[PDB]
Amino acid sequence: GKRTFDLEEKLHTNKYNANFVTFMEGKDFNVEYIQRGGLRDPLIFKNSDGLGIKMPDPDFTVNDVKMCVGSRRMVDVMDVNTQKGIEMTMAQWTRYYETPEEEREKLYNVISLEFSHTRLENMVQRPSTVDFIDWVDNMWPRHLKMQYPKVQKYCLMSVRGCYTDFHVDFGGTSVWYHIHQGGKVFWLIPPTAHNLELYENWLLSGSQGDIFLGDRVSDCQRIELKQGYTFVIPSGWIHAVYTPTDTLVFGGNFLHSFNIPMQLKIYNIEDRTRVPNKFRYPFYYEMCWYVLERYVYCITNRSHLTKEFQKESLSMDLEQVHLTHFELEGLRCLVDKLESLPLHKKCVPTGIEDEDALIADVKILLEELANSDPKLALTGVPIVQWP
Ligand SMILES: [Fe+2]
Repeated sequence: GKRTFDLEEKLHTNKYNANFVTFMEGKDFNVEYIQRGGLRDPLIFKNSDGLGIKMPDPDFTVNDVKMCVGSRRMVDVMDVNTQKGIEMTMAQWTRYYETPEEEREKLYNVISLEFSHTRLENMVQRPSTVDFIDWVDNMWPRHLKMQYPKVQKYCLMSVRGCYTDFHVDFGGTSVWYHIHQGGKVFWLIPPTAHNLELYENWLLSGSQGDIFLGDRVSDCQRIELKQGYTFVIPSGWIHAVYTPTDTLVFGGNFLHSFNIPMQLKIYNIEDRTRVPNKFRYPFYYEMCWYVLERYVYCITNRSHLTKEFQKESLSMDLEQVHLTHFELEGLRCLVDKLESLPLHKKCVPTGIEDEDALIADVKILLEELANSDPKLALTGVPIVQWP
């Protein structure tokens, strides 16, 4: 939007004083933290230290991006004055970023450039903790990485003045954010049963653009991200973003096993809200089956993939257990969800032999481990390791 309500007011009134964001040191961001909290709090690290992140040399610019992914390359740009207008490439767009503000004709924003394809990849690496819990590196069969939700690394490039209205990222994913150059202002809203309600009825009634959802909730936090900060958003959070100055950001969306109920909670919103099967998370329910099969294999040492995939996994490798309540309830959710899908679209992936045997093997594993000691679960390392 930015239509009816004064965004300018929303930016300076000092009233979105909620205290949701937790400030901490990257060293403190280990897997145990996740098992202890379930990545339920948005995090803001000021020093990239301790996070195991790697980013280009600070002077890196927009074209240094468009050189790498090269010009003539089509990019999904959109005029933040309505929607969609992806009629341009890196060539045509770096020629816009450097266009002095006043001359600047339209208002553009590029929030969806996922470069993992391009060389830039081994030039930009996310915090190692995220490499431990990510459902792609650790869940999806390795030899397949389209056929692997290529939605890990992203390059955000915004121009002073753009505003992305309130939304919850796709597939109930979490997201890490590193402002390389510039700054961003966020409006954080918690995925309270109540807020998620208001949020859906808002997506239905039209997202009016006349209502600033931030004012609709009892408490909301407007935070400011500076150059150097790393920002972690947990699944489900409803946020809105505004760019005070031309910025360059590097981040990515991931799924993990400690907040499954919320992730699914969001898919169903995306379902009821008839979201276009375009912006849907790639192979969602298919990733789910691999999740179960990894859990049942890492714990029961009973493989449920096919012989073929089993060989592939073994070849590549050669080149009791106490769960948190988070995973236990989460597994319970994947099981009920998958079981409630009409037979035709249960989206059983390709590497899985018998599905029902799996589900049965999980209902059994979910009852045997029903009593896990929260203390003992805190192993410091995810049980699903070695994709
Ligand atoms: Fe977002």
